[PDB]
Amino acid sequence: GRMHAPGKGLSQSALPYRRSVPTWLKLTSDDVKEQIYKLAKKGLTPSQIGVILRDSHGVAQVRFVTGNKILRILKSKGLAPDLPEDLYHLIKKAVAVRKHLERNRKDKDAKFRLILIESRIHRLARYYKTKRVLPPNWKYESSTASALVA
Amino acid sequence: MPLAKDLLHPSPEEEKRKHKKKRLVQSPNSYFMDVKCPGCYKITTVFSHAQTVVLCVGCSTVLCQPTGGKARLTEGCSFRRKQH
Amino acid sequence: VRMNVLADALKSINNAEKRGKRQVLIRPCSKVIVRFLTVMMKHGYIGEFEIIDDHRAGKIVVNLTGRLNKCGVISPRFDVQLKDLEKWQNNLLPSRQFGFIVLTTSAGIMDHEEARRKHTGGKILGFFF
Amino acid sequence: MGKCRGLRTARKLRSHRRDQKWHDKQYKKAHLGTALKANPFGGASHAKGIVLEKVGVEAKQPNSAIRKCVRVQLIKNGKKITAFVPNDGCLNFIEENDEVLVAGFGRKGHAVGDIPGVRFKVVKVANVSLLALYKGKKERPR
RNA sequence: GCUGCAGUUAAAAAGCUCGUAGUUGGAUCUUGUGGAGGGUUCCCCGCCCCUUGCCUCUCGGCGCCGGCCCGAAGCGUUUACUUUGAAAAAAUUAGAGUGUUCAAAGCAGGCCCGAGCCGCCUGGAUACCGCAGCUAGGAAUAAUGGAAUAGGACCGCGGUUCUAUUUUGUUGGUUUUCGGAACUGAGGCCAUGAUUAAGAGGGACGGCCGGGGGCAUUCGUAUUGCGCCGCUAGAGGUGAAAUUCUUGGACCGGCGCAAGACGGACCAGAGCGAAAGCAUUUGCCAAGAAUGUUUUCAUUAAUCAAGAACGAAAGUCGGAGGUUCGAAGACGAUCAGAUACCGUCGUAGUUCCGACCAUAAACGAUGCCGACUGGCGAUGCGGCGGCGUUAUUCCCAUGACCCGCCGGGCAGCUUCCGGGAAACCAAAGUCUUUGGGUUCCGGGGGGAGUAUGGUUGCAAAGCUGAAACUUAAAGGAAUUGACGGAAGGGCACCACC
Repeated sequence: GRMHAPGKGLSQSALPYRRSVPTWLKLTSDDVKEQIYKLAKKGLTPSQIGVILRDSHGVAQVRFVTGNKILRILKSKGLAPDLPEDLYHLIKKAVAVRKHLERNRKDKDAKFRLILIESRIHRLARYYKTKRVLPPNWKYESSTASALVA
Repeated sequence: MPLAKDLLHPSPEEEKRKHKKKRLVQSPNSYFMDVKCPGCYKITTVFSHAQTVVLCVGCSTVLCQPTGGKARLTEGCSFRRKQH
Repeated sequence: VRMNVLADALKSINNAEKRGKRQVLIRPCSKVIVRFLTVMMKHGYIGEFEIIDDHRAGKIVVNLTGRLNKCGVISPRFDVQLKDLEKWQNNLLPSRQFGFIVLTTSAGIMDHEEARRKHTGGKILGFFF
Repeated sequence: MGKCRGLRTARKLRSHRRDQKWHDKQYKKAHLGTALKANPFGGASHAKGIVLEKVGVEAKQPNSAIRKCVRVQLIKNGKKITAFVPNDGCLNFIEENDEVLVAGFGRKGHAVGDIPGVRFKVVKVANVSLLALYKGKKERPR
């Protein structure tokens, strides 16, 4: 199951077989696009974007009112970020850990957990960088972690 | 198990009370709802597990509340599914 | 993980037949499992079977009888060259008279008895009897 | 079971077996050759020596007897081996400071029967067998 | 022990986790009809769109009546696999033929005629030859391939540049033309190009949960010491004693203060943590599991040489502290002896801060990941459903109790699931009907974790690790006896009172 904990668990989303509209709805493909573009200005990232549509607007999902994903729509403009938010959130966490570690050198538990989250960055990086989604010279270090999260 | 039981055609909710990814076809256990209370006279549509505060444009500015699952509504009826 | 799908499949229908059952549920439905069970149905060891459809990969349900004694998998997949054949079938079958080693060839998936008449070797998958 | 069954795992099989074969007792003696160096034989079936002097060797319990062996130095190594003498009165047909021919018991490394410390026996005194000396179809050539 | 072994207790899973190499890895991209070969549909030509994908042609044949048609020429993105050919010294081996007197062998030999035939007939096969390389057919299986910041299609045109040497009979000066090649713009034509989201993983989001960790802070009683007050003779301790303590007074009772240590009862086959481990208050700092979700990414995974973090107690080095307990040591008893068990005193240590040390019955003596296969009642956490009591503000905020359902977690009970030598175990099950993936490790008992060299450490030692020689038993589970300064009953003047 879990990749750095021993646990096992199910909580996965389950989609219906259907996939019409379904009937009840509005905002033709085009309407949904301009509704999205406004949100990305405000710093709402693709995961947040689909949530804020699904909770309060008439969409089931933005993959059955468009022929594309949420991210590809943003990418066609050129307004997509230069690294995926997934990678960003890993790096975002580990800097605060390193701050706490400098403030407290006797928190061996934090030091331990850092080894996991550190190694999990490098594995993820080796997906993107082989697929030509990152430069083949980019590496993860303390210095590059500081600058890239800011 | 009686060790001979059917699995082709299940009971409407005595063999569809199971976990949603242990059913023959995967179904959600969630639904939408068409609302329109008074605090905000508009036909709003909202998902059952809100996950975030749904805002109002009327006198009120809150409609929901995200808890650990479904979402606690408020003093405004407005209910439907519809169909799904 | 679920490295090999076919290998996890047969053990269910093997276990189920022993206890005394006649309906099962096997997932996640590979095309390879379909053509296997087609050959196994012709000879008469199982009955008609229903493929449920999902977008994920499907699920299959089978109707079976006590005629089956055991179907096993042989993994990893070795080659046969129609002189290696006699050595394989001796070890894996209760008798010369019946039992059916299955394999895949460029002429499709079939029993060993058919492959010998087409002069086709290939990769072995499992067996049954 | 409990081990790899890959299709490209020929290396991981043939290197494992080559290591775990050395834990066998038999194999480890044959191929190191420490057998040859330690033995008073060169691996030869027999060997030849010259008598040093008769001895009496006590038996291991329950049995009690005196077993009348010899002790011998070898021609080609100069090291010493303690060797049993067979049937009754055959001790007399071995005389001190002559040559003899030795041979293993028939257990190929280990001391046999109730006699300890002996791993060798004696077959010919001087081109004449213990049999023909014992039975009386030959006589001492001296 | 690849086919084909074993690791709970018999020899045996690294203390634990991370991690590169290595090995292994989800689903998904075409079916019917006449003729021919075989049944009663089904397995060489074609047909629906495809059918050995195409063209373009031009040179050397086949045609039919200048004109037209179809074989050979480039090939279908690349491999493994499989099938057919080629090419493989003899002897040996398998094996055909042959009456060696039969045989082991050997390669021979057999026929008709008085010689008068001047001769006749016949053999000296065939198979096999790991690989790798060479050749041709198949297209299932397993890898690999393409247009998503567009270029595929057509003589579509422009802009720009280079070049080919043929012909006007030939040879020279010039210029276009034709062919090849290279580069640029704007426009048509494509159904104009994205498989799903694994009861795989990662990531976001929401409300919670826990003696999880770090830092700060707060509190309780006891113990010991000190001061003061009161009464008077013994007090400690043991099986029985004694050392020891005591009229400058102990022990005991009362009151206040100080020091250090420590978190009772509550506290449980309960919870959290990778393991080692983790219980007074309150706050701060970062972290994590489970559950909920019609959110996001789209195979990003599994297990692991190298290498890396953490790792009880004791011990070592440098500082602080030192109540309590206490190796060492000094005494008192018990004992023939008593360097012990027991009593008194007591150093190191025990505590904290900073460096080392890497080991334990670090034990569930039981690798990790995945699938399938009985029943029943509970408990901790989240979510959902419900005839009701119950809290408050009088009334569906969310609290407590009751009933049921769905996840994942610590466990239990039950049996001809099945297994095991048995003890036992829903896993140690799905194993002679043996193959899901992968790491580590074992080979009779001693010698020996010794010898030796390497490496790490200040020290203590840790890791890595033989042989000579010796021996027929060592060891596991279970059963019957005997025995017990084991437990429960009963009995005797050869037992006691």
